[PDB]
Amino acid sequence: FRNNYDGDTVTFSPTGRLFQVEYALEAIKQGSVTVGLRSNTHAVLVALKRNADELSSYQKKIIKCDEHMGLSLAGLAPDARVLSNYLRQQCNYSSLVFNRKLAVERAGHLLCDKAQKNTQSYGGRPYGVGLLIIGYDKSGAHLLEFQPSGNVTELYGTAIGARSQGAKTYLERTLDTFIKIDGNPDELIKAGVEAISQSLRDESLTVDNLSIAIVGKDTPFTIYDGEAVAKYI
Amino acid sequence: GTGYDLSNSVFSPDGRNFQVEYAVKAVENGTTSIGIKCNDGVVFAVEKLITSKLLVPQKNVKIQVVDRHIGCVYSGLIPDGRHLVNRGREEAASFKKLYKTPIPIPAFADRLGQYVQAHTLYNSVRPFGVSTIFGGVDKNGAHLYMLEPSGSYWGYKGAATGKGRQSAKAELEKLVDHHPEGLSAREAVKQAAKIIYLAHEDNKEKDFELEISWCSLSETNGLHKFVKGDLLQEAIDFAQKEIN
Amino acid sequence: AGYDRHITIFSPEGRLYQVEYAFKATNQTNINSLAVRGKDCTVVISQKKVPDKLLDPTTVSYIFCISRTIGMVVNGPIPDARNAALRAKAEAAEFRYKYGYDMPCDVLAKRMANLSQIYTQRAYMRPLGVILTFVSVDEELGPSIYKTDPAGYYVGYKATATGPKQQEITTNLENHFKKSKIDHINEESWEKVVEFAITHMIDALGTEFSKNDLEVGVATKDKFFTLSAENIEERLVAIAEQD
Amino acid sequence: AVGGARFDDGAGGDNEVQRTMLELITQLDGFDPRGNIKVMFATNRPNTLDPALLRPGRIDRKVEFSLPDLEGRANIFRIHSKSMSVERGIRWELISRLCPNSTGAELRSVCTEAGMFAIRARRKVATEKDFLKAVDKVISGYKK
Amino acid sequence: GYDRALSIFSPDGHIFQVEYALEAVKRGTCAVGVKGKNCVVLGCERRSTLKLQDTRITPSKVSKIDSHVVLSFSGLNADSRILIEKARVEAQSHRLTLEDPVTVEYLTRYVAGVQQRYTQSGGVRPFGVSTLIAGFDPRDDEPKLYQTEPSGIYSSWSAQTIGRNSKTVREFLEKNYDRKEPPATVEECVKLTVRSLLEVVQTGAKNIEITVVKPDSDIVALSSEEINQYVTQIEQEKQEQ
Amino acid sequence: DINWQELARSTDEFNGAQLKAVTVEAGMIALRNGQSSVKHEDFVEGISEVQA
Amino acid sequence: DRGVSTFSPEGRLFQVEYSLEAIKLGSTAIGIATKEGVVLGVEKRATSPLLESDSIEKIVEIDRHIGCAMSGLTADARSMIEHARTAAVTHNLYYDEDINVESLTQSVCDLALRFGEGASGEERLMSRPFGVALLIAGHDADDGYQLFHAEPSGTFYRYNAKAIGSGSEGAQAELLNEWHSSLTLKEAELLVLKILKQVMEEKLDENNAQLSCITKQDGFKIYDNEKTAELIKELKEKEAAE
Repeated sequence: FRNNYDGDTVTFSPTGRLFQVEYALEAIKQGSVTVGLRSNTHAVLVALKRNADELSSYQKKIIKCDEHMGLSLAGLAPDARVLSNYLRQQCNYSSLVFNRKLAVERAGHLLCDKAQKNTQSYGGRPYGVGLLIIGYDKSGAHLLEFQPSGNVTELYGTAIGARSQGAKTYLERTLDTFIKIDGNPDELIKAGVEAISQSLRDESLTVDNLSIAIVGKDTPFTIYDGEAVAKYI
Repeated sequence: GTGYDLSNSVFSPDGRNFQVEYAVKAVENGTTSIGIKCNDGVVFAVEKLITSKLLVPQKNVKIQVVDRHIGCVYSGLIPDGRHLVNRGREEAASFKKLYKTPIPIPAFADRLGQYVQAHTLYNSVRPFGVSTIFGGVDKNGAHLYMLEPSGSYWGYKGAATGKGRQSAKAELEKLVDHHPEGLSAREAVKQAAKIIYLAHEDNKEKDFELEISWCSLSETNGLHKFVKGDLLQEAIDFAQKEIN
Repeated sequence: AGYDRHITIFSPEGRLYQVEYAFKATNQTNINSLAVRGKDCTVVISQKKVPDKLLDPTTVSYIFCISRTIGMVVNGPIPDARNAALRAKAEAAEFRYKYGYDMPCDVLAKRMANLSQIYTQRAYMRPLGVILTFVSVDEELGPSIYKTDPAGYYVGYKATATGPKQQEITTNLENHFKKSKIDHINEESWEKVVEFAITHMIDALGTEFSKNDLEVGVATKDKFFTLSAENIEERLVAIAEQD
Repeated sequence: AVGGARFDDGAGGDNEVQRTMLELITQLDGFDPRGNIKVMFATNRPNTLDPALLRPGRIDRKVEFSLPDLEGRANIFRIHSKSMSVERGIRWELISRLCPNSTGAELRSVCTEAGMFAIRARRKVATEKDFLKAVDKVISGYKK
Repeated sequence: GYDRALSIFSPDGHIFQVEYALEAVKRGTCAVGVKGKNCVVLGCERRSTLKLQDTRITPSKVSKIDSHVVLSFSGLNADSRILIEKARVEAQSHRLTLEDPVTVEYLTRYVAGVQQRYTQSGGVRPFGVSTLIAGFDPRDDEPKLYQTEPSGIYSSWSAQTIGRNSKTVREFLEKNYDRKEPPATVEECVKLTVRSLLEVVQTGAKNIEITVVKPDSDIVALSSEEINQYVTQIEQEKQEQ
Repeated sequence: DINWQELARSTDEFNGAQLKAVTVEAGMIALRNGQSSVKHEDFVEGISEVQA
Repeated sequence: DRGVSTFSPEGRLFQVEYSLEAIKLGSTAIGIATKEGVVLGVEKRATSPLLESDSIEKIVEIDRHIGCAMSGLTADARSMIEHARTAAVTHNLYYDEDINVESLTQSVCDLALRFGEGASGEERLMSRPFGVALLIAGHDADDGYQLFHAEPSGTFYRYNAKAIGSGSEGAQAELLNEWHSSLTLKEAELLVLKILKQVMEEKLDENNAQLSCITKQDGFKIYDNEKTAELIKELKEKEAAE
């Protein structure tokens, strides 16, 4: 049935739907929660670092592709690493080729159709990770979200993985607060800290579990973990 | 038998690709979006679905340009169209590279569909989930087409894709009969905004933003540009009054 | 196994159902059309069906001008239609480029004929569900009618029609030709040939046609071409004069 | 056993079976005080239920028997062992370490299988490998 | 062109093909190898399914990869030949490249990936052949005996057999060989071999085929009589009681 | 403590009784929270018992 | 059947999960990163007497500063190993210095997905994921010692201690119990060594298990049967006190 319609990313549902996408879409929420937001000044990432054991380390969900550009993930890390690396090239590439920073905008453009190729092309599969991407640029701080559907969006703020809604609702609730928190990463951050607390469910964010990043005007993409998250904890 | 549905390139006993038909499922599943061949030019209009506060308005812009004279809009997978958009954005410069001229819309057209038609030609080559309203002023006047994942487009004095088309289909067909004369892009601008809201009323349930663009041999001067600002607000207010 | 229908492989009968189903896609457009070699000319007429206002109806043709000399009518979906003409488009200049003189009509047919047989034999390749009839007035063969199938099968015609109602006009012309006993419509003005045709299209289709009803084209010496609605109208007028 | 939701009433004799199911459902619905009296249905399949069954106010909670685990086996073992004469220097923890999670009944194939190992090893108290071999043996010989 | 992955973790996390490869190996007529203290001896059964063969031009089971390196296997006689080649190729390469022929391991480890390739290689199946590898490294007298399998896995053996009823003869040898006391003499090793062969070969001389490598490319395959000597020799030791 | 919309958004697309599944859990979880009063947490724990 | 890259409804890869199956099959392999070093121990799991436990190696050096172990189908690693060995040298070859085991680790993890049949987005050629997951020990200047579980998932972590293979789970709890920051290598040795012998089917000897450490000084260092048998007996003494 679906095993008819789901099995192949090349194959629509009778409703014209790609369950693999929807499946990849599932691994999304399967992924750990992480949060992001932007002011016009700064764009902030807030991540939940999940570990395997305490013996293990804590999986990091945040990536730096660039000074003006770094991202966070939920779902399958391996995909993003490529993509990030792939992306890292681009800002590089641009600033290589053009000495031009990749537009966080133009960035989101890329992976989309890039992802789109994962979709329309039989024998393959979509990526298993949706992305939260903060970037600052000539157009300012930009938080963008990607979907393994290929679909990208700039948001003032957002979160993903598991139950991001709590933050999200609160963030969507919080909306004008942080976007107007300007030159104050901290409350931009602590908004997320509160945000992520909203979608915090199982436990509280910790030194190990909380991961944070910010890019901003004069804030390059900058990741905060541990003691860096400690004060915001 | 069955499974004819499953593989793209397959001719079902009826001689049909149900995937394409299933693609059309995703196609109509697209957000309602319209386009208008007006007098000098064409005009492109699409509802922008606002799903949340966190959405930064006006940023995510569905209509994409090819060259500067070719505006394009599609209902279906946004990645699909963009994928094909660049795919188009290629051919023009490509064409324009060889032919030194920016490509004629019709020239530019058939390119796409063939490419799209490829996406029919193999059971794996999943056609695109998009039908696409596109066109613009070219060497002779405007042109406006809307292309099916089938690889079917045609000349369309107006065109609409997405869910709310039928709300628009009349509305366009109206202005067809309201204005078999023709229409100023700006009135097409005005008319569309209504039509979209009307088209939106199929989708009316949720908040939305409205992307409208256009290619006016008059105003864009044979180029495609976006309906923007006041004339945009005008058409809105125009529409948002006429919606009442 | 039962995939034999899903794909091109010899059925237990050595049959190809996709082919047989491609045949379905042929009249799936439901356009009836004809090809008649006039005395001088070859003339092709077809149903121009304009279901919508929002259409630019002008844009609608399955009769395609292949070369200087050669045009073709398509019976089948416009994507597949738009394809083969393109495919055809190449060979001509190609042939001409290679061979210094334009491609003879059937050559294209035989050429294009080769094509599906490939896809016929090439499983992942699907054959195309269009029926194609190439016509020209050949420097060698003068008026010419070559129809090809989704199967790569093709032949020369004293004339032909094609469409859902093909048989009817087929009979009609077969009637008229067994009547007229000569391969071609004997008329010097293709106009008459057209007028003859539009008659016998109106005749066998039992169908009066407006000028927006008809896809009309004429293969003439060195030039294949078509008509505006007005020559069509001229015919509609002209044909209204014989009757 | 009584059947769940089924079209099998089309046979015409299964109606009684359903009628009994009907009876029960009809009966059980209203007049069972379910604050005190507990209504519980053991089954292999949770899905088979006559739709009347899982209805709220009839079956509210719906539970799976939690498969006896590394620990559960141990104690389920330990009890299985107590009928046997079994070594207590060894642990049913130790055995259940080796064993994957299996039904609280089969955990005797662990234990009661070594009443022979008790007398095979002639350890009146059957040793670790006695039951390890049982876990070996029964699962080895299992192959199903 | 043909990438189609024929080897897949099944739900259990397994490749049946891999698992079936062994079946052909099991199906493969038995082959044994054993190391004397100075030597390695390779017993192998001839598939006796037919005869009227010219046995000369009938291919022997054990095969020399290198003057000091020979191999025996179990499975498709086809799969071997390729493996045989590349190995033979390999050493010659190693020879030419390293100014030295292979160690037996290296060669073994070499051929290991080969099977291991087709394992994780799509479009192919792995070999139907597990092998036994006998040779004494250049400037090494030491007996070296390496079992391998289409899974791409291999090891060292005090002795080893493979093929149909390998366990039988193996179970035989597993006791019948002593780690601390290799049947140091070739014969006793060969005899212990022949013993282990009659376990499975079921009383045959032609059908038994022996191979023995001694140090420094010293290698011998015995005539059935030489075999039958031990065959007959063993028989008495039996019939004595 | 109850806030439906939070529940109602955190729960998703329940045919009613799954809310009641949440809810009866909540009541259950209310005593499992020791309360005779049945709260958002009871209901979020009505959410917490896996709502898929 | 079904594509291997086919996502589960969960958004998971069956094969991966099935790759995860063969993982547990492996000899239970255990390692502990001390600040003294990273202790490693594994199950030889000798399946036949004539098999000489010597030719069994589930523990391998990538480099002095980097060496690791395998539990799973030991075939897949070979490449990965040499592949791993490659980059280290390669890095060093380029960087005149040792690679971050992590970087190497991370690098080698990237091998994971490189199975595929004409996949969408890049050519990754293998029939299937890797039938083995790997304990990665290393010392790097930056991070001191480093311990990692390489996984066919391509995901990995830095384990204060880690057990993989058959009985690793309780061993992991054991490690979880046994592990503390202040562990001495020799503790962790006997710890694992016991925990092995503990979790080991076969009674631990030097031949049915294998030991190694990696040490900021000596780097990756495998333990002989002898010192193995020594620490083994040492357990038996220490294991039996109270």
